[PDB]
Amino acid sequence: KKTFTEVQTERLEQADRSVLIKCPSKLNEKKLLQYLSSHGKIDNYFFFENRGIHALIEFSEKSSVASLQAVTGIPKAAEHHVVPYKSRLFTFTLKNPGSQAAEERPVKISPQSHIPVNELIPKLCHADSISSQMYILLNEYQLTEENIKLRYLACSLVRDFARAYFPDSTVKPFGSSVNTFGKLGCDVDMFLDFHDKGPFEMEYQMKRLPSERLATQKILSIIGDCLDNFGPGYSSVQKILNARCPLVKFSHQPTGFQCDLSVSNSIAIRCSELLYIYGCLDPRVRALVFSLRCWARVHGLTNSVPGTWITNFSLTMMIMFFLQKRSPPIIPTLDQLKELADEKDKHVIGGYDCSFVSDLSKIKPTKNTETLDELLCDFFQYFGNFDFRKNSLNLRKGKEVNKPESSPLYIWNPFEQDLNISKNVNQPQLEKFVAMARESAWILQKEDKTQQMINKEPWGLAAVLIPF
Amino acid sequence: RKKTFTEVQTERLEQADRSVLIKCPSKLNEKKLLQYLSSHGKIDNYFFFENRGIHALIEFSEKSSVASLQAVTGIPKHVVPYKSRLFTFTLKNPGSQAEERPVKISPQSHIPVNELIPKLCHADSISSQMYILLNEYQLTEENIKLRYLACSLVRDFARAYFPDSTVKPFGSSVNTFGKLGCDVDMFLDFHDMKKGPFEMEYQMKRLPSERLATQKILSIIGDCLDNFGPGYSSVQKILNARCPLVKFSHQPTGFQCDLSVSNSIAIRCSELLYIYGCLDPRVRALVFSLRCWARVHGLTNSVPGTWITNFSLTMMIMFFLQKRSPPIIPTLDQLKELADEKDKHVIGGYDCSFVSDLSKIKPTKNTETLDELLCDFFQYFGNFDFRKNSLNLRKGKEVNKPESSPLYIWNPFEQDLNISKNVNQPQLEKFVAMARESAWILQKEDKTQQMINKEPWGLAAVLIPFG
Ligand SMILES: Nc1ccn([C@@H]2O[C@H](COP(=O)(O)OP(=O)(O)OP(=O)(O)O)[C@@H](O)[C@H]2O)c(=O)n1
Ligand SMILES: Nc1ccn([C@@H]2O[C@H](COP(=O)(O)OP(=O)(O)OP(=O)(O)O)[C@@H](O)[C@H]2O)c(=O)n1
Ligand SMILES: [Mg+2]
Ligand SMILES: [Mg+2]
Repeated sequence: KKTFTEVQTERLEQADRSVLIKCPSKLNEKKLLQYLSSHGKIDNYFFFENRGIHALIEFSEKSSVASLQAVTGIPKAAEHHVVPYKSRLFTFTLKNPGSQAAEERPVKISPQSHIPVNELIPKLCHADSISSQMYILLNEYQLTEENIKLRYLACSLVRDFARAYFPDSTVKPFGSSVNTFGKLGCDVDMFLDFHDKGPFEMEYQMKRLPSERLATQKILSIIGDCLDNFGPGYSSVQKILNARCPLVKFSHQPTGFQCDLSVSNSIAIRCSELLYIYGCLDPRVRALVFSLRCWARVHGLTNSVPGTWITNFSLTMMIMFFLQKRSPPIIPTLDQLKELADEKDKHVIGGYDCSFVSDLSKIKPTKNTETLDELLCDFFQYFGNFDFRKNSLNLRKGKEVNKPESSPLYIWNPFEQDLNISKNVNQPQLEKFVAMARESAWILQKEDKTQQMINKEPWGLAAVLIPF
Repeated sequence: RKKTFTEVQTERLEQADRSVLIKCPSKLNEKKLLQYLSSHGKIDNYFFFENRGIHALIEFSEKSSVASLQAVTGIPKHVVPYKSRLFTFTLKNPGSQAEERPVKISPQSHIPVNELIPKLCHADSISSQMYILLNEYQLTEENIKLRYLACSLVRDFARAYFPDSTVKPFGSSVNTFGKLGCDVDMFLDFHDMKKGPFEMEYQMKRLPSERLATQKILSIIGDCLDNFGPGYSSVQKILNARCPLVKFSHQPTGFQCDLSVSNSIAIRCSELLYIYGCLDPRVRALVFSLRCWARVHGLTNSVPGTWITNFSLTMMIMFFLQKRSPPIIPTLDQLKELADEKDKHVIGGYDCSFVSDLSKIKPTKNTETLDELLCDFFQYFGNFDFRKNSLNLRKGKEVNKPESSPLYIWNPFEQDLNISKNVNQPQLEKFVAMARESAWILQKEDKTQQMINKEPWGLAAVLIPFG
């Protein structure tokens, strides 16, 4: 019965006691771990390729990090010419390169990126059914245990800067990184949450802060500067402080992730939890999202830069809606969750009741037995013939409703009164989605699967994951 | 039996290390406060001073007493929750007390010049006058403790990002020539069987120079002082100067400060000047009075420019004292010869070695009174040939000028560096004029008759403007 909030805490606690070691060219796995173990017990570890062999070490005790740091030196080779900020990024070399005294064995490399689309298409064609195809993609794309540990670590490193002056700060991931829908190679979205008996009243002297937004801008501005200059391995630091939600984008060389740092927004975190739930409730949920996400990227309906396009988040929200409207529903409405919540799970933010259940056992498993074969096609059919001018998507009620605005695509932000999450989406783009969906359905409906396999040509999911 | 500069520094820092600052209540009971505080630990020293309210410095005998006190201190229930050694004490029930006896206030600034002039006139001889000024101006024990503390706080603050930092004062603050109200010059310095088969080290960015890193470290610390650190204002990032710098005002101790990254050449100066000042009271006496003289006659200025700097002026005075018969202080080379391998320091190519122990130096036989030395100083430099000669403190001799600057003073720890390169002809000439006027007055003045008149005499006669 592991709640999102539970899982997050354990993950953070583990990344908290983890480090990164750039390995020697000729690496002896055993001698390394044997050595390191001297500083403390090791719960987990793995190796990955990134401009050389790096290795993530997760000690059982946080004290092991101090222990290891205690015997780590500053590069005297390059001595006064560096910024002497110490963190958990280490570089190991052999004292005596000519004292190599055991058999060189290779090391297992955990992959941190997924295969390209073109490499995937063949594998999909050799599958049996569509269900299989979708589940292949899912597996080939989803985040690995190692990848996750690596994401949480990246957050943990960024935190360490914040604590300098807000000891109680936390850097926590949200979005795809933690909501079960993360594909390999995605960005790590980080939220900085910073504040959280004599005859005398004795008090610390402490410098006052400005307004929420103005302080936010300054804290991020300074952290940004530190990432850049105390580093190491932070590049393309981009201070985008003036947006609706102040932001620092940056590229982290050691973990390979590009990242987005912003100050805690508890509305966005509740989304990520809600999506965490849905994803956990049924594998069909995840399967669909991943495939339809890929579909969208393939047909240029989505884009890595913001704009008039649909965002994966909105698209994900549309999919959740779709799954709410099954007979019977595959996932419950948000209100159905709110009803099952106890006082423990009561959260009310910015006026609006963002309450819903945390324990998954409280929810009744779905009776629905639809295969993905159907759900994939039905999705295209459903939205292909959806009346976007007359209707909007409400995930609280799980019903089509009247539009409180005159935007082309309106999706009810579930944790705000009166907010369109697809407000950015224009008519031209929406129309292309509908076209692409209607083409996609038509193909799936009127295609000869058995005969396409025989011809070696694409079919099912593959037929809609190639451009038209 | 005296102690090395390096010794004294360490003991001072160690004491400031276990000290805090308490903003006191309006109605303050000295006894109840100390009685209370003593519960957390034994108290070696303490004092009170006025600065936008009554503040108090408490030096515990144990560093553990600071933790003890912090353990019962709350956050003001907004703010940047950086916890340090700045506390604010108030009464639970203000209006049920009555309690306030007065308190003794250690003064952190010296009296103005105009208040000093009378006191100087009522003295007996010039020696006395110079020693009065010295005392009225020099740093008090309390003031010093307060300076070291200021450094200690910045260290703790720096340690937030660089756990292995030290912040150490240099310059007038520690070289024995500090007058009250002067800036605290801080140097940020970084300093810290093998079991395995690996050489393990940190991943850190390679920057082209030491200078470029220095600029970034200070830039970021500066920003933090400004936005996070308590009681830091007027932060001025002056990163591009010869020695990158952050100036800032520390409200609690009242000091304006100057943060820079450790420069070991500047520290050796401070030690050298520490030595000279310690060797003889005449040394200090002279410097303080002539420093004041210069300020009075606008030969020096608080902003940089074509003026002479107190440092250069101090260097000229040291030179003057080297050229006595017999010398009052030894040359720098005379010190270098008395240094052991223990005191060998060689930085940036140049041998900056000299003795640390003062007993190794033979006490000066010279017995000249200040009466003479003050006048002689004006005479000496009044008739000095600045166009043909330069001041070398290593040799203690006038030498040919390696450049064609008007006033050339050999930087003792560098190669071909003029410390008074900034000084132009017009300004130099005004110094010489002022010196020659100053000497003439002292030489041809009727001391006894000026006292009878009530008008100024001796040091006072040269510490009033010539309008
Ligand atoms: N209009 C929006 C957009 C985003 N968010 C929140 O901010 C997060 C960050 O956005 P994004 O990174 O696009 O979400 P991901 O699901 O991480 O998308 P992707 O798979 O493309 O990384 C979202 O997850 C969501 O919780 C929101 O509340 N309202
Ligand atoms: N041309 C110069 C100027 C300054 N310094 C060094 O910078 C240090 C600090 O400079 P400053 O604070 O100006 O010296 P103080 O004697 O502290 O000046 P003041 O009496 O005005 O406080 C000095 O110890 C000196 O070694 C130097 O080496 N060469
Ligand atoms: Mg993202
Ligand atoms: Mg100074």
